[PDB]
Amino acid sequence: SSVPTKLEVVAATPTSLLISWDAGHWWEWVTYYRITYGETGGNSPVQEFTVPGYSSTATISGLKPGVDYTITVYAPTSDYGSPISINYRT
Amino acid sequence: SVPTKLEVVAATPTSLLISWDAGHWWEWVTYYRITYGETGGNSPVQEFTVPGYSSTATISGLKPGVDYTITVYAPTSDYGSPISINYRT
Amino acid sequence: NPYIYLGGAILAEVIGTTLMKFSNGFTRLIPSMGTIICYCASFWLLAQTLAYIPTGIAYAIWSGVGIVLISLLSWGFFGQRLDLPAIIGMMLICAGVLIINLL
Amino acid sequence: NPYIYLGGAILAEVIGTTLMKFSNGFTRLIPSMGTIICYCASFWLLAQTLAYIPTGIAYAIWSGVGIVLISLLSWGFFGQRLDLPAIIGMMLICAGVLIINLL
Repeated sequence: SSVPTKLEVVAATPTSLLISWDAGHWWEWVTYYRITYGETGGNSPVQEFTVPGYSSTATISGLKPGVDYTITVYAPTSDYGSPISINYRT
Repeated sequence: SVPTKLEVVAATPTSLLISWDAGHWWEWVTYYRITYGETGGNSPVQEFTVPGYSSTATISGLKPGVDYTITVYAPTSDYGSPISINYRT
Repeated sequence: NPYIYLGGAILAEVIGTTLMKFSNGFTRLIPSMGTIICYCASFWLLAQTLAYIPTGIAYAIWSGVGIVLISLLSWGFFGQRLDLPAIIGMMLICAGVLIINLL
Repeated sequence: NPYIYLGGAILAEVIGTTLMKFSNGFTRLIPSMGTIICYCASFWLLAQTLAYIPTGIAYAIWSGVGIVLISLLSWGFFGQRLDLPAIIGMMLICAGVLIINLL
């Protein structure tokens, strides 16, 4: 019973990934989602960027092919719910 | 009052790098609009806008040998009359 | 006629303030959009009124009716009263506003 | 703590309105930027100080200290002194603030 839901990879690419999620109901829409992505066998930090809260899709570029990555989508605060995180191998 | 001293720094047969005195801090405007067209006018002219903190602007896509008229307008006519000059590439 | 645009700008700002309590620090989309729209509406109405109605009169009616409206909406959504000594101190400030405005 | 951020939003707003009077039709860059930063800060400051203090309670202290600092900064060094027998009304506003401030 939280935001967001259904974190899935729409389109893939050896260097890029297009992802989306269920932003929830209109009262559940936030003003900004921050997205965090990095190597799943983390040796180094997690690149994060924010995106306006009226969009449910986001594109990530500059990935190294063959490497498995972790992608997590957060909320402005922890009050909306726990962030959703998935894995994908480019 | 502003802008002031509109002159063409660099000049290529197809491009003109112009500059002006943007004023001085507490008299900086939000934006200037720069109009450049043929000195006679075949049918239209050309024009763009530049943020207020900038004092220079480049004008590309011109024809060699043609004399152009370049005018710079303040956001409103309250700052003074727009300054206009001429140049032949 | 301009007194009607004033009260509308008052109500618009009242609605904007009540919608801001719903925005959770501008972190909920739609309440945050509602506050921006309501304040832009009160901006446009107030600018149309100031061309006719004097400024000191506009603020006096604004602060008075505004204090009443958002206090009654703060009480109608998440009610409270004299959390600290005085509700009469609220209208006491309102009276202190009305003097240095009209007088 | 919450009344500190309320007074900070009051100060940020007053600075924004004064910079708007100095700026022309939102055309002078630096003061117009200042107004935007100030209104951005004030609205974010008031939003985060609204969850602690009641809305109508915050509305009064907001309007009160505002015009206090407005007439103060006006008479301060950008002219003005008019309606002089009304500083009592400023003391009224401060009185209404105190009976609602941490007492």
